[PDB]
Amino acid sequence: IESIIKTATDTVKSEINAELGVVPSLNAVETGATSNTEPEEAIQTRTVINQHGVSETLVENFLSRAALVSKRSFEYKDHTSSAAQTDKNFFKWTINTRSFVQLRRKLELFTYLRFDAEITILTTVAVNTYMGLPNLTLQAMFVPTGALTPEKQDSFHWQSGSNASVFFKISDPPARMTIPFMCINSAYSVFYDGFAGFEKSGLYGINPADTIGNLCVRIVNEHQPVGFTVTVRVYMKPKHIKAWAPRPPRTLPYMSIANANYKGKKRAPNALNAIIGNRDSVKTMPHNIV
Amino acid sequence: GVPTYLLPGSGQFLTTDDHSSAPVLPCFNPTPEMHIPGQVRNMLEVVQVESMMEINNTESAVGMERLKVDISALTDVDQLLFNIPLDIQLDGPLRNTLVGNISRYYTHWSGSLEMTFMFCGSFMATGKLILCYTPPGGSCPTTRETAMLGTHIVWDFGLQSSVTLIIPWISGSHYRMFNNDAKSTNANVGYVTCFMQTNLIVPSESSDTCSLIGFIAAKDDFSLRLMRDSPDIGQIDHLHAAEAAYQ
Amino acid sequence: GVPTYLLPGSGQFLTTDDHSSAPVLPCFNPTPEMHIPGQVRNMLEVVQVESMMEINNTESAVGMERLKVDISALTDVDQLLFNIPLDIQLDGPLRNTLVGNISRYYTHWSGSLEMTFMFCGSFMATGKLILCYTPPGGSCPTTRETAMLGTHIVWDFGLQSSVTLIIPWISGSHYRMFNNDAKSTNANVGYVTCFMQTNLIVPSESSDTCSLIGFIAAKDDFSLRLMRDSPDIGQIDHLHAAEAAYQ
Amino acid sequence: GVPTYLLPGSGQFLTTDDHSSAPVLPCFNPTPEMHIPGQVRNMLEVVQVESMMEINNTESAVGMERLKVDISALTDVDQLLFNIPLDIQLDGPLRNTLVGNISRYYTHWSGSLEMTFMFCGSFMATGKLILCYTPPGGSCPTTRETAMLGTHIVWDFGLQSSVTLIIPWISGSHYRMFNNDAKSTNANVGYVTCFMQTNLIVPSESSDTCSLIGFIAAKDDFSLRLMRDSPDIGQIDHLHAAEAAYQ
Amino acid sequence: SDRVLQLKLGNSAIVTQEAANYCCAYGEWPNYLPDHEAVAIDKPTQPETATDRFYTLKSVKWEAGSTGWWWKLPDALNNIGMFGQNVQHHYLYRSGFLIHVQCNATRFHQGALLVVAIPEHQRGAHNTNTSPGFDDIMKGEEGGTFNHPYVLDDGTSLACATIFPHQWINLRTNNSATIVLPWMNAAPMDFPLRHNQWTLAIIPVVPLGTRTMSSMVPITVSIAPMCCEFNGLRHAI
Amino acid sequence: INFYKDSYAASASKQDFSQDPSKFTEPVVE
Amino acid sequence: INFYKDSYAASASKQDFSQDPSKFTEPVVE
Amino acid sequence: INFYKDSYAASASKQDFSQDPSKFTEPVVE
Repeated sequence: IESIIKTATDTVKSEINAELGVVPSLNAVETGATSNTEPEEAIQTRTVINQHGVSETLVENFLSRAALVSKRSFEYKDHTSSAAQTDKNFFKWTINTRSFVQLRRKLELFTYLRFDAEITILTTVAVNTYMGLPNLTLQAMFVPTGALTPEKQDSFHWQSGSNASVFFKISDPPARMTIPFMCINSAYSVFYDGFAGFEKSGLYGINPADTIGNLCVRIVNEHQPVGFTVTVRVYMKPKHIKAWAPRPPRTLPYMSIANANYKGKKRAPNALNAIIGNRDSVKTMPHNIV
Repeated sequence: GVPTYLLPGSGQFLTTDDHSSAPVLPCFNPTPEMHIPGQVRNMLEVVQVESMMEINNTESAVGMERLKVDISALTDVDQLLFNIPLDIQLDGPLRNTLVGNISRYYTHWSGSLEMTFMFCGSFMATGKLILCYTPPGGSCPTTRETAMLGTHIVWDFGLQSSVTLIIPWISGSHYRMFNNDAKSTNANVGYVTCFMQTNLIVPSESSDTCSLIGFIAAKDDFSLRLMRDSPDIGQIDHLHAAEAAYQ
Repeated sequence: GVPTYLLPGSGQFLTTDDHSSAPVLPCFNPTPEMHIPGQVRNMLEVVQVESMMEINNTESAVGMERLKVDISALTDVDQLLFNIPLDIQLDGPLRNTLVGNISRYYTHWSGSLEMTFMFCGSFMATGKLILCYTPPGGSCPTTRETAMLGTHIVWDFGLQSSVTLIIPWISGSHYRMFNNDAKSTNANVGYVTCFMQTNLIVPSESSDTCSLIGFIAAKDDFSLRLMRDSPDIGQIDHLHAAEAAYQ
Repeated sequence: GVPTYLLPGSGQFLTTDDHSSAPVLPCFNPTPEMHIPGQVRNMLEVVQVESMMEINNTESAVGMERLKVDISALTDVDQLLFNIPLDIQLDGPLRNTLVGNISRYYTHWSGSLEMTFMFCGSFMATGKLILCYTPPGGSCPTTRETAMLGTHIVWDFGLQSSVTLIIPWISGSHYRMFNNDAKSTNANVGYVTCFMQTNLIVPSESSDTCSLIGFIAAKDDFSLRLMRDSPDIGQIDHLHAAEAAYQ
Repeated sequence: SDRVLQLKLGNSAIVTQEAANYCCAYGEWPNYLPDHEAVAIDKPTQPETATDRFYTLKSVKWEAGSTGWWWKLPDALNNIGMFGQNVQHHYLYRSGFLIHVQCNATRFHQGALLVVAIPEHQRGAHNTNTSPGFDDIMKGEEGGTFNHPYVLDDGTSLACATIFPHQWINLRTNNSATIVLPWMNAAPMDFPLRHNQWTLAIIPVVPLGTRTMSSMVPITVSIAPMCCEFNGLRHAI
Repeated sequence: INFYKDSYAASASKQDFSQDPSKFTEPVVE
Repeated sequence: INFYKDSYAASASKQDFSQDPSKFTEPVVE
Repeated sequence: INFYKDSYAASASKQDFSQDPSKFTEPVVE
């Protein structure tokens, strides 16, 4: 039954027990229920007034940590003889939570998530001699998924009629935006057991309703006579979080961001056929006190 | 105007700060909330669900053979079957559990544990085991005379094929640390050992080697604090197709 | 003074921020408000007005010939006349409509549509049509046996020269996306097809080829969200006389 | 927005500023408070505890011999035994005391002191001493006729082996400074001298040289202010294993 | 008392005598879609006893080196009975499921099955970075076989798979498992031919073993849809 | 401190102490 | 937050939920 | 001035004027 739990529960004292018909330490794993044997029923306990709060394991606290989701370095220079596969003073990024594995395993502890995401953008610059670091203006434009993204630094898509842009400088504090809960469903599917199109040639596991959008970031300045290397780090913090149906954590290393494929490490720990590193026997104690 | 002055800590980005920020989409209406089954509001709900221990974390135990302990009929009395190291920080049998994975996001822990053991022999298989918990201090007990002097439960295999060994919170401090020193007095929990109380006695058509499955959950006096990143996941390179999110 | 500290997001210019700024002209008195007819306070007022579909978006249909479908007398039964793709993001018959242009400023949409068809033959022209809506999943239905199994309306041309095919909101999700994948399960709306229920039957002095005009509006359960720039307008250079605004 | 302006002192880091700062760990629950004996809430609780004076701060007094004064039987009357300089800033007998160490964290001081002397001869040892306090102005008094004209106490050694010389707060100013000039009128406290009132008279089996131990505390009218770093501790290099905290 | 159980849905009934207390997933029971959560505006068809009835699949042979079996829902039932005809003639779909798994043997046999229902079991492939295709996922009535059930074929873990709605068939205790599933989706209804809400996984944690005569031991799966709704009537694909 | 006109702009809501572990630990019906 | 002395200096006024679609959808007189 | 949601974030608490010197100066029992 649902109740409000602010601290961990208290222990009551117990006595010698010797009753027929009552066996609380015996259980039934086969029902799928966890054992309800209390510590008062297994040993003799004392009264403990437990004042240990439980507020740090709240799902709001467990997930609302600003985590790196994007890291992109591009050369900020005059791009005339640069190849067309490079970032000519701007980049595009489809917003995902799959690329960096600390937030990914943490969000994949749940099947469904409903959250607002606040987005911190940290820009840092390095000289590509030394003459000083420029205080450049960057534009981060939020483009929805599948819409027209800019193809140039100076394209006319950067004018942002209805697309939300943030203009920010390197010497400022980092730019911070709140992106709302933007799914067309009532929760994001962290896992999607399906195909996202009506044909049999779509992608497995990728629901585009889960995708936030594109993040097109340019430098508004023109090129200086020297080049610079600009690294843009994007940080996502979930907030106002509801979470449903928890899952086993991922044990094997991630291979891709598109799928849940697995290889495992070559030896234990976290190998395919051995998640926990090995000991000599089942009656061998690894860190035995001498 | 209002006379102000900036403090130390002005303009910084703490990753754990709790402020309101600018809406990127004004007058946006989120999707109406639907009831979805199984909402988790505290990660201690997850930690109280029993999950299998890899007690058989040995070589020549490949895959699912690590999730069961094979006991047999013995010809000597008072014999040790298995033992379980109780260090949740350290890569032992308790690491890949629901209580073990969520706790490695934290540094301090407190509260009682429970070990559930399900016997998976035949109906014809009889036997009695003793499941001892030893508070820390000395070595792990290797004989049954030594080990039953601590917290134990004697279990006969019958109509209920399961017991629970409550591992009580017996600590000097309020919390225990997930420090690297497993032999520390702030970290070492103690030992769990299993012995033959009588013997595994089967007839000639039961399989002579039977199995246990060990489970561990946390009780509702369990508590975790001081949050850290998990040592269970990590990368030394970008994942596959991560550059294609920029193309 | 007041001790303060700057947050992340300080000094930025978001283009969607909602703050008060400095009056360039103090004590300025704006012109008194006059009642002007036809005030729009929500863009869903505009979206509920019917506007013509270019169902005849073919070659050899030049200009205004694209805004009408020419039906004729046929010598076979159950014959397909036209079909309409329902993708509002994609450049089909629904793009240059009042419901189609305002929706391409947005990314998500929900609600019912209505297709109105006005018959523009002679008074002497009789006939019956069936206007079928097919929920998505398979191909577009090409025979009348297949197509009438979904939402349809049978229309006889008489004293009222118009029907409405309500296209119901039949979706799994609350909203549908204006994503580029037209074959996506979050985007594909379905199909509208028209068939001969009987035949277009005219006398010898009516023109033997008659016309329909298709209209589409939104209903009042219609909703749009997540605003974006329209893909319908764009420039690769400055316009003419734009440099003369600097001279 | 709110019109603001930054004051002088904006963005500085004063090491004594009293502001609230960002929690590095949100929703952290500290350990419950347990009652621990001997809580100190004001450092004037510590300063009122008597602690030994090194009156024997001479050469050939090695270690613990500095914490006692050896008096003997004399063959002349009115003889000086020891004197105590009362400068608490200056390295004299009062520096390594509980009243002397906490006061060197401060610059100004006020209030009465107490000198307790315990006689540690035998039971058979008799004698009388006079313990004189002289307010400042002139030299330290060297004869007993000169010294008893100030604040004194005459003490016979008997069943109670202790007296207290209250050193009264006799100052022109509210406070006295811990300035380097020990001969200043804002710093010099005066002198304490001890004389034979009669003589130390022992029999032939008592040890002919007996000892005193001097103690000093502060009274409850004592006060310290203007806090500074102590001149009693300091370093010219990093300590051992301090680089290993970076390795 | 909790060992005997008759489940009566439609014209189908199942009596069992050697059962456990059955599992309702996440404490929830199935229901129809209420009006304050509805999206599709047309009137749904609720065929009830024609579709809310047990559907028994093909049995699987529990053998020596079995790794496990999985069926995806509603994909395992999209071509069976009047459930499959309502699936193929409609665009939308909403139901829960009452899964009953049967496996018995003698009292000289040993073995344990983990019968676990997994929501949104997105699978992974082994030793490749190409995603699984359509035919790897949409098996249908026959279902599939686990390749690496120790990591649940998705890099996670079988040990922590008791966080999902599950039961056990321990052959000395019970011979059946029963899991009642509600609707488990982010959307209120769904297109049944491209998305699976539940995966029934049956996994040999303790293998089958005896020293008596060798009989075939089958594992039978009966699935009853519960509270079926169907919206978006059209032709059949 | 929330001076924005949208409700999702606000800070994190760390006051949800409602638990129900019995939907995972005792999901059995009797 | 408006500390300016002119009313037009204020932020955007996003609370005008009055509609009248019938002046475009049913402008007929009967 | 404390706009943080944690109580330990606050400024220093310089209002504890309770003394008990007798637990150091007179710890004797009679």
